[PDB]
Amino acid sequence: QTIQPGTGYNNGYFYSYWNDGHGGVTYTNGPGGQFSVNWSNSGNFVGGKGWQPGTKNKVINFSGSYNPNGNSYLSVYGWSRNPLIEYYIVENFGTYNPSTGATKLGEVTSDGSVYDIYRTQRVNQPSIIGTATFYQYWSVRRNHRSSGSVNTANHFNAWAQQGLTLGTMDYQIVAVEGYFSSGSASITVS
Repeated sequence: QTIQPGTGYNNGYFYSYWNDGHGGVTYTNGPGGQFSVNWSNSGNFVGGKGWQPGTKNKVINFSGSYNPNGNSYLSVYGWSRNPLIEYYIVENFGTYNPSTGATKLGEVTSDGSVYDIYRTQRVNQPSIIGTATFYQYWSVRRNHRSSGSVNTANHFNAWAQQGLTLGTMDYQIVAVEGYFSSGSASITVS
């Protein structure tokens, strides 16, 4: 069903929906691991389905339609504790590459494409544990797609070889993030 920002379990999958309060976004929990997002002249928002907690070797499958009309990303998104890390495995994006201004650490080949690895530090920003300072890890896919399989282990191993030491995995979802744009998406996670 269409819901206001929140988290929980729907049809077997953990979901998380958040928005800055700007308005213009509609999130709907669908059957199985499906969710739909329709936005128009939105603010910043993040919504998706997955697991709570996630694992370090989960192979995530996603399929559906992703039609951004501006700044938006489609990716495997999650958090880690001890160390506190916010991560993104970007599969597709709109008009803005989220790695812009980040520091490139290397590259990794996974699931039919090379990904560029980056890292950034967020100081005194909100997190799953409150206002904190943490690193943000990125894996940006060169060949964009809206359907496929993501072997998370390949990314975590690549990040580890670069100095990342993931600790306790918190939530892990396939999410659509929008940033003051418009668009629509219907993704099914499994």
